[PDB]
Amino acid sequence: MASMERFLSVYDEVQAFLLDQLQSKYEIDPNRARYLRIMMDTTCLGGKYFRGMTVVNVAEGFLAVTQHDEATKERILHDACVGGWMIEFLQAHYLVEDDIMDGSVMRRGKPCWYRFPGVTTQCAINDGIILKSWTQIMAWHYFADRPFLKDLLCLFQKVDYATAVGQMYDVTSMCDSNKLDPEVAQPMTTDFAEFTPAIYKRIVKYKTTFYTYLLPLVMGLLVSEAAASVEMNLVERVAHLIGEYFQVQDDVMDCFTPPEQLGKVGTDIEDAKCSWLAVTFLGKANAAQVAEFKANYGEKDPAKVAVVKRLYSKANLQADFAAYEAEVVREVESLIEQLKVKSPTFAESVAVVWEKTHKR
Amino acid sequence: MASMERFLSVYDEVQAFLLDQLQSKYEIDPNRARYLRIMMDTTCLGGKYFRGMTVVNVAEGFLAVTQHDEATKERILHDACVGGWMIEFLQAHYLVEDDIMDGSVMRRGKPCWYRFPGVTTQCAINDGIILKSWTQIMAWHYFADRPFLKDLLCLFQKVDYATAVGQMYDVTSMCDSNKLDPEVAQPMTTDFAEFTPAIYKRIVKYKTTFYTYLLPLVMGLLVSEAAASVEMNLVERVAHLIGEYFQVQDDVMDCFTPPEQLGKVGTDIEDAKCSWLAVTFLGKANAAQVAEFKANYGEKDPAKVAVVKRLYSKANLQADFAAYEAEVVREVESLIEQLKVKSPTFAESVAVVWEKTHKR
Ligand SMILES: NC(=O)c1ccc(NC(=O)[C@@H]2CCCO2)cc1
Ligand SMILES: NC(=O)c1ccc(NC(=O)[C@@H]2CCCO2)cc1
Ligand SMILES: NC(=O)c1ccc(NC(=O)[C@@H]2CCCO2)cc1
Ligand SMILES: NC(=O)c1ccc(NC(=O)[C@@H]2CCCO2)cc1
Ligand SMILES: [Zn+2]
Ligand SMILES: [Zn+2]
Repeated sequence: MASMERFLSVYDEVQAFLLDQLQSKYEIDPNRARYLRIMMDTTCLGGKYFRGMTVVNVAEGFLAVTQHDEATKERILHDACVGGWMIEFLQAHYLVEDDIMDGSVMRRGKPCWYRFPGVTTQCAINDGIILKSWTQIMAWHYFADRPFLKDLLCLFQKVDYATAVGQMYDVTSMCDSNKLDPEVAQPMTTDFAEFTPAIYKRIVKYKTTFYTYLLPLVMGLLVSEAAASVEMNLVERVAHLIGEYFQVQDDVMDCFTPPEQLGKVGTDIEDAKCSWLAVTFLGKANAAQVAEFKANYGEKDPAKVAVVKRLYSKANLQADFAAYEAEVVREVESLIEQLKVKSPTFAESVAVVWEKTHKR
Repeated sequence: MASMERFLSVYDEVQAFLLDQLQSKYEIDPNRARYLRIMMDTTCLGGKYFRGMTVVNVAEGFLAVTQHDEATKERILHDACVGGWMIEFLQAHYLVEDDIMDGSVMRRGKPCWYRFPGVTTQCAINDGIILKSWTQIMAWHYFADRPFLKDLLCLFQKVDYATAVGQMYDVTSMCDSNKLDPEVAQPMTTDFAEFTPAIYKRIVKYKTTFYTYLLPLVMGLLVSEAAASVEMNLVERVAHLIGEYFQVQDDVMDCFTPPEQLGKVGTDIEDAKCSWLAVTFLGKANAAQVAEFKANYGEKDPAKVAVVKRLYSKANLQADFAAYEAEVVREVESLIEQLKVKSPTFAESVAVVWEKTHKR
């Protein structure tokens, strides 16, 4: 039994639990059960499952070094799978709602869930709500008698909140802070003064890193009852750093990876996003180049999108990416070394996370 | 110190806690804090606060009969206020998202939050997410060391999920069940076969009654450590029944209360909602009347809305409302009598809830 095979098997089991519960306790009818099954599948499956499988991988590294009865090892792996699904369903929730919020068209060779003919925004907003409620139902059912229930729910809660805060930072990142005002329609910045490395960092740290790196790592510790094998400030530092590095590749790919090759036509430029490319370009451009950027950024007009795309090529942003990458490698290695002091095993799992981020 | 005065004072305190936490732990800037303060105010204030004040009222009925130190009485009232705010913020969350989902224009003498100029749907979806995350932050902070933390979070979780399920039942109530299919755009029913008292009941029970009646009642018990003063199956039965009766008045008002007098132009007819009026009309109409209903319902065309409005008047729906009301009075009195066996005090609080629903 490979890890992935176990993880996918547990999806069937959770799906059955949730659907059967809807029938026995929520008076659901079969057609609505079927609608929700389809919703779940469509939104929760696809890709590599780095997030969920990280929880499994962390727990398996502790299983290798820790004495347990076989039935305990099974229970720990089952808990890691359920906790990894809780993170995948949280990712579903985000994606569903973010797609609606941003007017996205495609995700994973498919219409964004809201664009399905028999879905609509009216239903999809609520479907995304359901996705996140399911995470809670899973935790309370599978982890009812577990000693880590409280800590897990508290952590999940804090990660979710960070993530929502991050979405707000992301969707407001093209406005001037001093002009945010519910009463006044928001103009795009003209100075780009808030396109800085520190503001960019704040966006990415909240929007992505808590749920993509910190949560899978700490959930793997909690289901292993191993949170005292580690210095949590180290776990936070390394998660946030790897997560930022991940998002700097994403930002670079939103612009430069061909559309079918990426699965979604990129719109960061036309959305005036505070991307790594824009911030880094503004960090090195001359006066005439800054003025040229201001004249073209944040416009749906493809010819102006192409101008921004050109200034990024003239500016040799690959040099800055390589230099950033080399610093993140130093720093991530340093963190891993510090994590070995208390736990070689957990340090190794972090090393695997990093390899999966970097080499990919 | 009146109860309402205490309840409103605690809003200031929670608001300060949440905003200060955003600054000290989430790197928020002042303008974004201000945006979120405004959001909170706009979405969480207004009206009578029946839901939040029910928690306070239930706890005050137990305080009257239970021996405690003064500092305990204060702590219990403070917990009841915080728990009542958790319910008001859950109501905020619903309203924000439901308004977006349904394309509503007005709420409480104001544009629906999403329609504010500097809000937009792109931000308001996430703002509604934040509203519900705040409920959790409040519980974990104010109730950290409380014996009822677990039970409260579990109850809140189950109520939230019921409510989301209910929204799905509501938004799909004009489709035929056998034709729900994410792949196929959903036609309005032509037979109206699912406009029955039992299907109507299922909608209202999930969509409204768990969060509006069951949650405030059980939260008042939990913060009072009094959940063994009561037979919970009775609390459920009475909550669901009063809640349904509430929603049958709402349904009647969506059609018949003038727009400024109601605060929002009603659209149940044009939305083809499974309302009490439609179900009850179909329950007594003759053949020609049913055919006339089918020809006019669920159309934005005001002249057809007026036809439906006319058939409802010809059909003397007030007779059915009075008869329904008289049965609910019997049944609610019966429940209250049964609740007195274990708790006169809690039975009285239920009697007040009922008076506030019925007489109003
Ligand atoms: N077409 C869609 O609306 C849609 C496609 C994919 C996702 N999610 C994912 O890609 C990751 C992988 C599993 C968890 O979320 C969500 C929605
Ligand atoms: N790094 C940045 O995000 C940033 C820094 C400076 C500028 N603009 C200028 O350097 C000139 C001087 C006045 C007008 O534009 C814009 C952005
Ligand atoms: N204009 C709006 O968008 C808006 C107005 C009112 C509400 N909420 C309420 O009326 C109840 C009362 C407090 C909790 O929810 C939400 C939004
Ligand atoms: N109570 C209902 O919701 C309901 C029951 C019956 C009908 N239609 C009919 O009675 C005739 C007989 C065949 C065509 O229409 C519609 C609705
Ligand atoms: Zn987005
Ligand atoms: Zn609605």
